[PDB]
Amino acid sequence: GIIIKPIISEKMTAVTEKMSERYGFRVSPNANKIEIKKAVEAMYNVKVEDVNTMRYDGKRKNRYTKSGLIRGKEASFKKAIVTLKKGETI
Amino acid sequence: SKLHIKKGDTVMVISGEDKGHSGRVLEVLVKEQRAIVEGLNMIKKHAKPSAQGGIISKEAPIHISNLNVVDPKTGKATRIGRRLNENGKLVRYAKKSGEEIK
Amino acid sequence: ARKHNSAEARKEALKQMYFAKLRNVPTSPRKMRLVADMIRGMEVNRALGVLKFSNKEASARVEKLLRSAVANWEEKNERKAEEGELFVSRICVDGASTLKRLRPAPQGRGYRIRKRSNHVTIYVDTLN
Amino acid sequence: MKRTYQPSNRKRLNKHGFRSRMATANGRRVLAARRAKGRAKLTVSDEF
Amino acid sequence: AHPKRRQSKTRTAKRRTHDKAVMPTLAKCPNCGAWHIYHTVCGDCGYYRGKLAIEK
RNA sequence: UAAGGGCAGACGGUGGAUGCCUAGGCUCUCGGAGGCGAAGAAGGACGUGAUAAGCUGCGAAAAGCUGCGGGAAUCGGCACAUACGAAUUGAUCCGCAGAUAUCCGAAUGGGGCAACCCGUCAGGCCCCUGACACAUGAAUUUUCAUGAGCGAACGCGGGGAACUGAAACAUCUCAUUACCCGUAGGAGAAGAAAACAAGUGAUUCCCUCAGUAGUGGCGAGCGAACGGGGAU
RNA sequence: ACCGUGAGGGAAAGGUGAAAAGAACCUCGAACAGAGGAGUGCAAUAGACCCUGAACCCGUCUGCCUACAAGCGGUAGGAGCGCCAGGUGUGACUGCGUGCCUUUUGCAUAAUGAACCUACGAGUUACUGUUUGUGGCAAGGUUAAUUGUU
RNA sequence: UGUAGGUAUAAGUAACGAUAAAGGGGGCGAGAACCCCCCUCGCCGAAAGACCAAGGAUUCCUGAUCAACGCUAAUCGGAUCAGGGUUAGUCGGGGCCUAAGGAUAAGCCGAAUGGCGAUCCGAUGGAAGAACCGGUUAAUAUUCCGGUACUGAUA
RNA sequence: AACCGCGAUCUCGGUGAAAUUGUAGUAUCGGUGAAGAUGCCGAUUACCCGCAACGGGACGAAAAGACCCCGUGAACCUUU
Ligand SMILES: [K+]
Ligand SMILES: [K+]
Ligand SMILES: [K+]
Ligand SMILES: [K+]
Ligand SMILES: [K+]
Ligand SMILES: [K+]
Ligand SMILES: [K+]
Ligand SMILES: [K+]
Ligand SMILES: [K+]
Ligand SMILES: [K+]
Ligand SMILES: [K+]
Ligand SMILES: [Mg+2]
Ligand SMILES: [Mg+2]
Ligand SMILES: [Mg+2]
Ligand SMILES: [Mg+2]
Ligand SMILES: [Mg+2]
Ligand SMILES: [Mg+2]
Ligand SMILES: [Mg+2]
Ligand SMILES: [Mg+2]
Ligand SMILES: [Mg+2]
Ligand SMILES: [Mg+2]
Ligand SMILES: [Mg+2]
Ligand SMILES: [Mg+2]
Ligand SMILES: [Mg+2]
Ligand SMILES: [Mg+2]
Ligand SMILES: [Mg+2]
Ligand SMILES: [Mg+2]
Ligand SMILES: [Mg+2]
Ligand SMILES: [Mg+2]
Ligand SMILES: [Mg+2]
Ligand SMILES: [Mg+2]
Ligand SMILES: [Mg+2]
Ligand SMILES: [Mg+2]
Ligand SMILES: [Mg+2]
Ligand SMILES: [Mg+2]
Ligand SMILES: [Mg+2]
Ligand SMILES: [Mg+2]
Ligand SMILES: [Mg+2]
Ligand SMILES: [Mg+2]
Ligand SMILES: [Mg+2]
Ligand SMILES: [Mg+2]
Ligand SMILES: [Mg+2]
Ligand SMILES: [Mg+2]
Ligand SMILES: [Mg+2]
Ligand SMILES: [Mg+2]
Ligand SMILES: [Mg+2]
Ligand SMILES: [Mg+2]
Ligand SMILES: [Mg+2]
Ligand SMILES: [Mg+2]
Ligand SMILES: [Mg+2]
Ligand code: NA
Ligand code: NA
Ligand code: NA
Ligand SMILES: [Zn+2]
Repeated sequence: GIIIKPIISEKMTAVTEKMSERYGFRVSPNANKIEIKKAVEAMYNVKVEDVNTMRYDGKRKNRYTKSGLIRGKEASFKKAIVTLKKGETI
Repeated sequence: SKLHIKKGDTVMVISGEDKGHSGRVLEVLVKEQRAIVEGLNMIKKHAKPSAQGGIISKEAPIHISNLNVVDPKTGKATRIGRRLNENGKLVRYAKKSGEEIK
Repeated sequence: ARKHNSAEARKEALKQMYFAKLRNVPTSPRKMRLVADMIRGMEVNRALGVLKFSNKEASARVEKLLRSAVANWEEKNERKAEEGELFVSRICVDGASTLKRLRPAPQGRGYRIRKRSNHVTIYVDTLN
Repeated sequence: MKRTYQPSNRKRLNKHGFRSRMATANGRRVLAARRAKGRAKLTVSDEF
Repeated sequence: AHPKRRQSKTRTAKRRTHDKAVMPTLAKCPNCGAWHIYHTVCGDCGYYRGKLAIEK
């Protein structure tokens, strides 16, 4: 299960209202395009055309305790914009 | 360590502002060794409007060493022990009358 | 019972004092004391005009404090103050906690900067 | 005025990195001493 | 260039004798009935010397 | 006249002293145990929660999975939380035994700027994947066991200062110390007379002998053994 | 944490309350910025930096003094005024008076040293000698290591 | 010229960091010399404009906030909190090759730890197969969309 | 030497350090004195409190004098 969660955002909504065969997933950072493609085919029973990926490092954050301050980090992830064949949706 | 009271028991307050009052155990806080007795130790909590607010009257926990199991013979708030009367299974019995507590 | 009795006596004494307080104002106490010394002893409406048109910055906060003190007088007397009836009978400025910062100086030296705070207390009473 | 520290990541890792410390016996001595003191950072390879 | 001694509280207060905040020059509005700075437009009503100057 | 100032008292401000308190230290006693690691260590990286994880725990089976024994009403770790669930058909919790256990690291398929890059051969899927194997040295006969690395003190061995003292300093002292390096075990080393002595009878340790015999720019200093009493 | 290229160096920081019952609501204000109430509580001058709450340092009020006066700031006299029944605050005016430590033949010294307060800070212990105060035995005195019973 | 913490004095004093410069009208707001829009003025213009790399590491965009930070105030910010944002067969890098140098093989040297020693590693150099015109976001574009192509494997 | 312009300077609003510091109600002259006195003696002068301006004194501040001597102190350099 390399797919973590779908991307619900204004940019994804705009690109899906434009193209309607495009869907954005957030996946594990070490999964390459071929396995992302096979995984979405397994999880949704669709034929996939092309995959675009970009790596995000975690945001640095400031955890606040009673006394002072601690420096922490969010987890890294990989974005996967997925183009289905013309005719199918998710 | 297993406790001398449990939820669903009727206890009597042997010390405090509510000394000499009996009630039913609602919840037990094992970590801090306190229990909520129904109708006893009322507090007025100020709550801001959230999911109208107001002044809610509620029950505050009592330390369990201030509570004793009520004897089911005279209601005298006895001490309890444990024995194997019920087919060898450990059960709680009152020391003032020898009757088991069910 | 001793602390309860002392607290009851203090609470009963508080009912006949008409005052307001401003605490932890981030501003020099020595500069606030100039305005306090200016308005000490004045009739309240004249003092309000003086604070409204003064050329010192601290007068803006002192004006709100004096308005609050007048409101406290009105609440504790259960009426409204007539014109020219109240005056500023007591006012003091105290030093509060200080924030400490560092400012760089030439040749690598560093100097401390003190950002001071103050408290103000205002009493009002009738011109007796 | 040019100051003493002129950063270069390749030079930093070549001079003070984990593999360069592990290469010699005295570098392993340094690593053992830092581990015994209990340092959260062991080499310059730790920082990011 | 350098103080030979620290100043006493008395010496400091004696110097600060002449530090004071200036009282504003306030006139009363005979008609409007409020405070404003003398020789200045009364900002509550906008009048100056009996004539409207700033129209609200 | 007090613009201001001085002294005292009362009441405040600031600041955090003092008093009281605490399982956080310090020093020991008794009994165990004295290692972990190629079946992959110590120490790390990256993940893992209903809600971001800072610690804790765990490892793609990821605040966790299985069995046996104990036990009986709450439980779902902590940094002042709600939700939602589990649980008398016996949860959670405790003892013993198991399963899983990513990447780096002696790191061992080849490299490398630790936590990454690139491969070969046998299979299985299907350009890409998951699961095997693929280092080197020593006994050994290519089958086999063993080793490498880390780590408190104590042991043995190989090298080995100087400041200092001698009121300077070179013999001497500091000292076969500090430090560097190699290598064991639960202890190690030593040990059964080609011995001491002027009769005793292998080693080791304690009390004496004794600051004695000696030694020494006979200076500063250093300093036994025999014998006797014990532990064994 | 911070500092250093690195080896390495290396802090500060505990306490509401029995129980969060951790202050619904009202008033002033743009706002809790803050406060005054109400309420909880034995206690809120226990209100989140919260037990107690000292000094240096900073204010307000009350009493007395002070604008013809000149040196370590006190000390010994001594009117008047002012408070609570012989005590207490202040003090017109008078006499005397060159801080302290250290170092020196000798320091007001223009020799040294300190901004102030609170806290911290410097003849200790072991062994072996020797002298002495007090003791036990006494021509004798005393055990060391160690061993038994508890 | 002792140490830690706190608080004074000098003192509301020095200073607020290039003498390129500002004026007015509207907006929002409790509050405006400084924030937003417009007009006028001034400064740079082989730069004080536009790009690549090193280095930095979310500072980028949006909504809330003005406690602390900003040498003034602030409704503003490279500030606090939350959300969002970086898309490649053709761009750059790496996968390939070697230089200085480094680690080693066979061997050599040496109380120990170790020191030398030709294949491997190692760019700052060599080889790299391969387009584009137009649109498009608050924030990416030779990377997304539409047209025109090219290049390498494989059946 | 005179005049001129801007920046600093001066006044007001906002922010706000430092060196220094035994306590000070800290005058002048002569004398005295560890031998050059705000502080001692005798006289003289002087109503209380600021601001601008200048540098004679406070043997002004800073840095436990580098010159000189001393220590059976140290380092480095030379040599029959
Ligand atoms: K694409
Ligand atoms: K990419
Ligand atoms: K009890
Ligand atoms: K042996
Ligand atoms: K209390
Ligand atoms: K207490
Ligand atoms: K106090
Ligand atoms: K006197
Ligand atoms: K001197
Ligand atoms: K000094
Ligand atoms: K905004
Ligand atoms: Mg941020
Ligand atoms: Mg301020
Ligand atoms: Mg103003
Ligand atoms: Mg600098
Ligand atoms: Mg002045
Ligand atoms: Mg006080
Ligand atoms: Mg598995
Ligand atoms: Mg069971
Ligand atoms: Mg290797
Ligand atoms: Mg010597
Ligand atoms: Mg505000
Ligand atoms: Mg109190
Ligand atoms: Mg307190
Ligand atoms: Mg006269
Ligand atoms: Mg007079
Ligand atoms: Mg002399
Ligand atoms: Mg003298
Ligand atoms: Mg001296
Ligand atoms: Mg001094
Ligand atoms: Mg002196
Ligand atoms: Mg001191
Ligand atoms: Mg000094
Ligand atoms: Mg001055
Ligand atoms: Mg400057
Ligand atoms: Mg200036
Ligand atoms: Mg970069
Ligand atoms: Mg921005
Ligand atoms: Mg500001
Ligand atoms: Mg921002
Ligand atoms: Mg090569
Ligand atoms: Mg290159
Ligand atoms: Mg951009
Ligand atoms: Mg000036
Ligand atoms: Mg000013
Ligand atoms: Mg003289
Ligand atoms: Mg003189
Ligand atoms: Mg003097
Ligand atoms: Mg001088
Ligand atoms: Mg000297
Ligand atoms: Na006065
Ligand atoms: Na490998
Ligand atoms: Na000058
Ligand atoms: Zn009018």
